[PDB]
Amino acid sequence: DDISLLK
Amino acid sequence: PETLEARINRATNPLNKELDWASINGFCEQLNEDFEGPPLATRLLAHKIQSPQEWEAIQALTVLETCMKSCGKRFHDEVGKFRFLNELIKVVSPKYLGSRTSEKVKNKILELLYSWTVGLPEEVKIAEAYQMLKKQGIVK
Repeated sequence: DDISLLK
Repeated sequence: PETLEARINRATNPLNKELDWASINGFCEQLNEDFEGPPLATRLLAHKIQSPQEWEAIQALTVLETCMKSCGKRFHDEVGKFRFLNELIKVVSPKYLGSRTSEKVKNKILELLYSWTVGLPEEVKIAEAYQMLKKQGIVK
């Protein structure tokens, strides 16, 4: 699992 | 031995007159042997890299650079997750910390990322993150 790419 | 925290506080200690390569090495070593190792190590560097104290950030970056150079496949996994890439982006992006961050620290991070898009194509998320900094114009 991993968070999404920051914006 | 000393825990990862103790190792990182010494490797990135603002009082070091010179790089504590000893303690540094010990860091890359210990983190790559504990199941909880990489994720922990990764979370600690993120905080260190964002310190307002430049010398503390510069050393942290050096540590990150170093551990990434060893055959530490586990370290590359953590560093490769956006869970860590976002923290580096907050440091170079104007939309977050980029403004109050020293030119020195930001340029180092950008170079670190590039070098990984080169010697670590296997890691797409890194290239992905790097690419975004390009569009935003961060990557001059």
